[PDB]
Amino acid sequence: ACGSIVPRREWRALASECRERLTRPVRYVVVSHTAGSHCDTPASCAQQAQNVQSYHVRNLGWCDVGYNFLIGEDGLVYEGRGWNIKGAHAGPTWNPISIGISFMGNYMNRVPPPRALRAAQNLLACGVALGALRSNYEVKGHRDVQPTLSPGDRLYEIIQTWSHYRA
Amino acid sequence: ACGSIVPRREWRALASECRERLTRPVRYVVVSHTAGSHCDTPASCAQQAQNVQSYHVRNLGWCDVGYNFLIGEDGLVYEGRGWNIKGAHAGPTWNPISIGISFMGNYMNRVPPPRALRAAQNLLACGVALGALRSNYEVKGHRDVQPTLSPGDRLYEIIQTWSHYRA
Ligand SMILES: N[C@H](CCC[C@H](N)C(=O)O)C(=O)O
Repeated sequence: ACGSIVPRREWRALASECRERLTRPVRYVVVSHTAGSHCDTPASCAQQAQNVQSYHVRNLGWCDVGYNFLIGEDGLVYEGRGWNIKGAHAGPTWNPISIGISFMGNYMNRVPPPRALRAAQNLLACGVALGALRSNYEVKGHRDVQPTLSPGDRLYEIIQTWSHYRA
Repeated sequence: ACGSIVPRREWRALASECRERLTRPVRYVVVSHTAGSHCDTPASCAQQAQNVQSYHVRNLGWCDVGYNFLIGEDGLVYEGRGWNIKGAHAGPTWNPISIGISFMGNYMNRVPPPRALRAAQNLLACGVALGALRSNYEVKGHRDVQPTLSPGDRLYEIIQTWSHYRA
C-alpha cells in the first residue's frame, strides 16, 4: 500500500461508476480546496470525504467524487477516483491531463497543518514512484486553471513555494 | 525523501542526547507495543509520544525515547531515534542491529486499526527505499527476541502474516 492512503471502503464511499481512464504518466497536478468543512481526526475526515462524495454523486449527478484524492487535516490522504480514473475537478481542458488533489477545508483565511502538507507531497512522490505521475510533474493551483478562489489564498501561497509549482 | 513522519519537534520531543549510530543497511526490524494508552488523533498521539519519551528519559534515564519510530492509531508515524541512531527497545544483542518500531497502545486484547498497520508497513518500505533497511529485512515480534508479551497477542498474530516476518 503505496502512500498511507485511506481506501475507498474505509471512508465508506459509494461505489464509483466512472469509466474514463487517465493516460499515465500524468503531467499535471491541480491543488484545490473543498471549500467545505474541515476535519482533523480520522473519524471526522472519513465523514467529510463521505459528505463531499455524497454532494457530488447525489446532487451533481457525477459518477464519483470529483477529486482523485482528498487531504485531511488529520494528515491522511483519502482515495477519491485514484491514479487511473479521470477526475472532475478542474474543467474539461485540465481533467484529462491531471491528477486533482483537494484539501478538505477552506484555506482563504486558514492554513492547512504541516501534516496535511506532508501527506500531499508524500502522495505525489508515491505517484511518481508508481508511474502515475511524471518525475518532472507540474503543480498548478486550481485558480491558475479555472476561475475560482480555490485553493484559498493561504493554501495557494504555500503551494507557490513548492519545487514543482508552475504558474 | 520518503513517506510522511511526524518530526520530533512537531510532537514536542525533548532534545535527544543519543550518539551511537546503527550500521546501514539494517537487517532486522523489531515490532513492539508500548503497552500504554492508545490515541486516535494527531493531537492525542503527539501527547502520547511525549509521555512515552518522558517516561524513558526521565524515569528510565535513557538518552531519548527508546524506539526508532512510534505508530499511532491516528495512522501517523512519530519520529523517535530515527533511521540512523541506535535504539533501546530490544536488549543489548538486538538494539545494535535493528530498528525498533512501537505501536502506541496495548494490543493484548485489541488490534491496531488498518491505518496504523499501513503507516507501519509504508515506513518500512521507506527504510528500504532510503537504504536504512536491507531489501531483504526481517521483522521480528519483540517476544521473538526478548521474554515479554510485547507487541501483544493480537498484534503479534498480525505481524506473523507480514511477508518479511521471520520468527
Ligand atoms: N513503492 C512504494 C511502496 C508501495 C508498493 C507499490 N510498489 C505497489 O505495490 O503498488 C514505496 O517505496 O514507497
